Amino acid sequence: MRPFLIGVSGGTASGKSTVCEKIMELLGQNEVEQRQRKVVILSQDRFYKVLTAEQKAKALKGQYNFDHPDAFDNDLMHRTLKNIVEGKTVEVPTYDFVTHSRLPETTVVYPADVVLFEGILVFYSQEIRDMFHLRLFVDTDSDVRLSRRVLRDVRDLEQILTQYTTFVKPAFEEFCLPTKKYADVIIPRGVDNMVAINLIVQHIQDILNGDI
Amino acid sequence: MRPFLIGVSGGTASGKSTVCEKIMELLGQNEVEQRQRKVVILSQDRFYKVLTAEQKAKALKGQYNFDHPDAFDNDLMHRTLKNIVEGKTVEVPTYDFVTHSRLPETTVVYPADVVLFEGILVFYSQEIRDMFHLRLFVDTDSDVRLSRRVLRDVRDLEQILTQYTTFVKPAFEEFCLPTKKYADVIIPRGVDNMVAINLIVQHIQDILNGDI
Amino acid sequence: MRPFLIGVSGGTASGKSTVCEKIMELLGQNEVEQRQRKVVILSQDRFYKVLTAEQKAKALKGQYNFDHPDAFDNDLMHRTLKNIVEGKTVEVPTYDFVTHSRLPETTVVYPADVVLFEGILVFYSQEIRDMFHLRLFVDTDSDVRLSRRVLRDVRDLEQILTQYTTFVKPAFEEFCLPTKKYADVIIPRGVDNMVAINLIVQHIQDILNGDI
Amino acid sequence: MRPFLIGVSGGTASGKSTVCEKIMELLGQNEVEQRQRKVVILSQDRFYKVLTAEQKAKALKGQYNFDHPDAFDNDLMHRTLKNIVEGKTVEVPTYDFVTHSRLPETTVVYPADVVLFEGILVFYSQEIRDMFHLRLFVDTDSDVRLSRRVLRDVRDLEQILTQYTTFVKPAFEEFCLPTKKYADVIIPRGVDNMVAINLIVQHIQDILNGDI
Repeated sequence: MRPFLIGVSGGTASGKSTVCEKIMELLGQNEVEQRQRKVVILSQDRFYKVLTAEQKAKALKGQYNFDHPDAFDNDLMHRTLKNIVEGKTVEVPTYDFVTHSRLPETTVVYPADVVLFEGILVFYSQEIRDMFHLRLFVDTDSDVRLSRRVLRDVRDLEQILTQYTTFVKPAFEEFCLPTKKYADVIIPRGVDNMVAINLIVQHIQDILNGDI
Repeated sequence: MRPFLIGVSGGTASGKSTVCEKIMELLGQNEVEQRQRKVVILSQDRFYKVLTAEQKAKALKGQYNFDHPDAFDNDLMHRTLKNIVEGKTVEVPTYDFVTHSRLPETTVVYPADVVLFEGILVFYSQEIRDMFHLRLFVDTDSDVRLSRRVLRDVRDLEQILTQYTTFVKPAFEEFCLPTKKYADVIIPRGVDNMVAINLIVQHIQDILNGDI
Repeated sequence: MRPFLIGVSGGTASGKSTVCEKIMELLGQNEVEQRQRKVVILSQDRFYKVLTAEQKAKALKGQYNFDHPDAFDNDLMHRTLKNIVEGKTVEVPTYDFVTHSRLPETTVVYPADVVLFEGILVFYSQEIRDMFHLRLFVDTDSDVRLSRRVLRDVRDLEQILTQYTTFVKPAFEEFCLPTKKYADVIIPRGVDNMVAINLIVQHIQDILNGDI
Repeated sequence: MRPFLIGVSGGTASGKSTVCEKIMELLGQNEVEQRQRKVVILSQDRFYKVLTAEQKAKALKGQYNFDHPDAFDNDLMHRTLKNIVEGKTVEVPTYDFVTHSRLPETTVVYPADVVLFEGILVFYSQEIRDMFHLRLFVDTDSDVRLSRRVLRDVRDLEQILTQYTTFVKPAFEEFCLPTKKYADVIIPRGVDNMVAINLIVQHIQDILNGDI
């Protein structure tokens, strides 16, 4: 099928996104302007909702759940994917993590042969789930993920930790972890796993070469 | 590298062996006489030791641990593999599960392009472990495995259960499960996972076609 | 508070019920006619619903889920407990596992000082959950539970296994296991754990002696 | 038996130590000079070895494993306990976490009726293990523990995380977690679990009152 949709899920900082980046790099695709690419990465976090005045006020005081499925603009996500699958050019938002808002300009995604769709909840809903030709889950222990997440989020410590305890952990466990059962292939660790990456890279090259 | 060695581990009745059989079937290799095959399956259980008179007497009374690494003739296993890797013809034993002994005649394995080596402990020792180009682990919950194992072993129930409680479970947990960390790719469920099988089958076909 | 309600949960064959029986035995209460008892055991499985003609027909063909919360007459359970708590005499059904029906005669439970309420789902609903002064969870691995369950259920093997795979396992994981988080005290293994039993038995004796 | 030895284990920041402190507080024992106490807390971390010049140099550069059983002066620990059990006054070291050394002055522990012995590895060796009348394990998820540990250790972030990834996590999993199987009673969460604490506090009061 064209485009071939590969779903990649896992907890935040599992390596789901490092793996996709690594795949693009090894394919040489990251050295090519967006419009000329045959392989594309799509993150679920581009589809976070624009917050209302008061959801925003909850977010500053660390009391808004970004790991609940309702945190995502699912309708937009689904229609975007449904257009990618139909082989069309789509416009895609950019999300500002600091200003919990969606940026003025959109990103243009031209038809690809392969789409890497990554995110914490890309297997949650059956509509999206059934769109994948291959479903990957990057399985990394929570304590390891929290250390990467913590390191990445220092760029306040206490509120990072409080928010993870109250919201991220419970929601990962209720919504994200149960979706592991849909994975075709489980990739442990993340970008460390070069043999796993190469297996997927080789599969993608067969698709691009037309060896299937 | 030639032969390409794929290690497949997991608990007993995980699907590690159903997956290998499925791979051979889809490749068409199971419809070919042993000597003409390019892809071969090798089970670790061909390398169980011949029991002494009294280890045998323990086995009838269900008191012998077949899931401990010492249950395996490791020296023979290692030399056999070391010869397969060197591209040589090897002789391989057949083990009789009922008579806890090794059968009169050996099986001849001719040089293959791909070797699927499956077993509960094929990642336990570093010598063997480092020989694999690809390491797979078929991850299936213990309760599910025990039901398949139980069904397969009825062909006495109470002693099956007692032996699993005393010996199989503890040894799986101490020796086999910790080796999951060496897996490149984790395959959940078993033969149900057609997408996983096909991914590996495609990789093997690239090797046989010389697309790598 | 009088009666003191102790909830004991865990998977089927975890030991939740062996532990309660052991507690009664050590207290000497099992050598006393029902009406004279100060400590009583109440099983959730007395509260299974009477099946309709066609739910019954599903049950014979092994296609009815006895591990779903809807399998239980929750209203009856809740009112019964709400009366026990109010210090009243209650009538309680007996369930026939073979004929998937409720027996002609009820059992009379007279006011107790302590009630041991055991079952797979006694922490599922908040109404019941909040009634417990002490919440125990007997945590035993699924493979171990399945072996006891299998042994107990032979008194057909293949259908036991099929039903456990299709219905018991999924429902234990979705409904029962998540309720572990409500446990005050986790008791590993079951009746093997004499130190745990004795701790609870001593606590119960303090209540009966009026040392609290 | 007098003294009654209660072992409390769990990962670092599990709550094993908050629970003991809470027990002392509720008993009123923390408002009593050391020498007059009937209940005492003993931490395994008082028994860390004095480092050699070069183990110390490894520690500053974050390359020394404080979670390995060899990190502990086991001989001293064992003899100290063996004297406590024999109802004798013992001297006990104080460890300086910053200067990875043992402080000039020792602490005097007078005979107690109850000893709470807490630490990551107090169930590791059978000699010590068999000395406990009651074995508790405070079970708290690694990600939760790491957040408390991280917060407590800021008083450098990157090296805390690197050291936890390289040394703490692997050693917790290899040495500490497997000892959970020896626990009589598992206490989830930590100090949040007031019902669990009170159960143990009541048991201790029965011992002190001579109700057993």
